[PDB]
Amino acid sequence: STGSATTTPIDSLDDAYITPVQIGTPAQTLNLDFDTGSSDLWVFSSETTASEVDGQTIYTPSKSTTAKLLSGATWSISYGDGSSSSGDVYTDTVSVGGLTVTGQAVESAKKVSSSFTEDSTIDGLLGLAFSTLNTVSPTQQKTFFDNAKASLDSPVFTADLGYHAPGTYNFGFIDTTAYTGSITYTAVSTKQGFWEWTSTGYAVGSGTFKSTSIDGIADTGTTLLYLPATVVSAYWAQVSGAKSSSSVGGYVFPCSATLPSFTFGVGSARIVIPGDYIDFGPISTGSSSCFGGIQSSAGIGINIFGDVALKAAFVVFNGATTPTLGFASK
Repeated sequence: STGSATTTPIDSLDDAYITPVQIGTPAQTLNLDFDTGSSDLWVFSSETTASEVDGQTIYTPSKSTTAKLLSGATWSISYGDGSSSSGDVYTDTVSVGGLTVTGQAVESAKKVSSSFTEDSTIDGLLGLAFSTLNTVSPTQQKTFFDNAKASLDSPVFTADLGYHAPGTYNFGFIDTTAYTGSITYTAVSTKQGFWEWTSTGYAVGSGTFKSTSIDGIADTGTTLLYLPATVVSAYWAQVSGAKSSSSVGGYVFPCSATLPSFTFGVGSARIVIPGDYIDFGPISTGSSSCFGGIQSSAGIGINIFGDVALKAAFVVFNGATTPTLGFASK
């Protein structure tokens, strides 16, 4: 089997991407944030505290003839941005782009933090990291990908995120029309439960490439590119008037700037992030200070190849017995 679903930016900045997901019988379609940095499929639901729901579509398990309470199971998750959610668990039928899993753990939120409530466009998360990170207790649950894997034509999914445009998540096949040149594959460590890999270095604009190992994660659920402070300083040094602002919480730059590209290495290959991808617009409405898309990972404890980086590539998440990542230009 295979599946193929379109993923759509939630706003004009590509702050996140939503993908429609069918849950239950008859189908209840929710727009979920596919997150390769976490391993829980959780939804706004009929159980979510009413004051914490503001515009999201909810899953109502009592209206699904295939929903079953997973008795005694609870979940609770905290993300890198400080947000959180928790609740109880149902199993139900979940379909993505025509690919169906029966008996998927659907984690029903009883509580969500303010950032979730305030984002009316995201109805929940669908985690695509390794199932070792799943938070369900006392019986850890599998991701949608891990449950689909054995049925897929190939044990892979691919992320093809758009810049200010829709893109695609495919499951079980590699669309050879969706990228240019060849895919470069690179090793993955699953030791922290992430799609963790080592970039071979970087370049700023038309500058020379710096060969240096940068360990980090491929994380579709993180907006920005978070790299070591040395790398990030070298980037923003090429933008007149850019500075790190402790008040704003990262590098800002004059909105009048034209940003340089940023290149990262994948083995001997190179992925180029155009400068425009690094502009996250005014820090507050009408400001002439703009927020940068490349930020320091200092104090986060891991480098994160988030959407800014991934949207410049066609990315293969290879879930074979030995997982690997692939990157192609597009």
